[PDB]
Amino acid sequence: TKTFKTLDDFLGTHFIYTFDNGWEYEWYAKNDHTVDYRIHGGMVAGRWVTDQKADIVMLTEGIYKISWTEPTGTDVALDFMPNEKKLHGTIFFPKWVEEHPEITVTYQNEHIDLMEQSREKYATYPKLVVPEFANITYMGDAGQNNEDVISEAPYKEMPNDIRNGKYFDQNYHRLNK
Amino acid sequence: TKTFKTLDDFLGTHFIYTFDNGWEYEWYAKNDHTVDYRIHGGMVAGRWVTDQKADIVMLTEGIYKISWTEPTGTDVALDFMPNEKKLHGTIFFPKWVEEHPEITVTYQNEHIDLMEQSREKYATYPKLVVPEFANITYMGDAGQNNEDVISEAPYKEMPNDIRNGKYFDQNYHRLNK
Repeated sequence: TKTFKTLDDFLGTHFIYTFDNGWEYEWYAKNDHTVDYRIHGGMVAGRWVTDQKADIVMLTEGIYKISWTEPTGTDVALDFMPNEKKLHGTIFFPKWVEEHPEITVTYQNEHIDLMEQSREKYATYPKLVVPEFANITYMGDAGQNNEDVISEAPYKEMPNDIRNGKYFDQNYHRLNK
Repeated sequence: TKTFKTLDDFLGTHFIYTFDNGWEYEWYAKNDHTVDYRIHGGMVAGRWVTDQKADIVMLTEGIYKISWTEPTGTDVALDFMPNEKKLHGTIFFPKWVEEHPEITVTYQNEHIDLMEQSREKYATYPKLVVPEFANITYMGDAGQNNEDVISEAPYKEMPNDIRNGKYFDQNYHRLNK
């Protein structure tokens, strides 16, 4: 297992992680300012997002912090500690996302206007704040700017397919896309 | 100087820090779920807050993450790296706080209703997201649950008074309060 020391070590890494409640999330550091993600379990299982702009920094050797805000109004602060196979995420959900999470369950890129309309129409407060650790179960070196990594909706056995080496080819690409 | 290793090492620490723009912020880990803070420069110079409830965790040895949301609607994710005298903060401001920051410039504890009224009345989007590093210029061991640490509005030379040993007595209390 490789040791993460620099920002470059972190960028291009594709993660799957599990929270204490069993929910499985998936996230990819596509480049130094862009993230893709995909949700496999829980409140927003089925949601996936590409080309989300984010602030990505190294806090200190091997520790990385990512900050972004969403078309839905959700704020996210993620901290990766990959050398310890640990993540800490804080999600600040607007009230409406807690009330109607299914609205956000889609390929967001095709429904940006709907997210923006919803965040103005429905309630923002009180926010649901979710600060939780997760255990990282998969770390793949996808390289940077790999558009295949998160390129379709999640399906039931997808995380297993990824971990078992059945999803990506030798170059971290999809044979059929 | 002391090395921070545990959550207990961190709790009770009183910090002053400076951003690249020269703005000076002050923050106190009062206990494992409560923070006080005070703003000396910039946008909201003059703002101070006590008894803000927050999530406080140790990410890994000597690295601490604090998450909270405010009566104004602002979301905050702070990461302290005290062994390196470094901090990284992400503040997610609602649009209205960017537009009318002076509304938040007060002792917030006496004006909670006003903050809540404002966050519903004015615009939330687009958010102003401010992710930046700061240099820590002061770390004091105040102990936990010390109500003297942040107990008045900021004044011009206050950070200097604190750093110069002119503000607190030998027990980290105010002689006159």
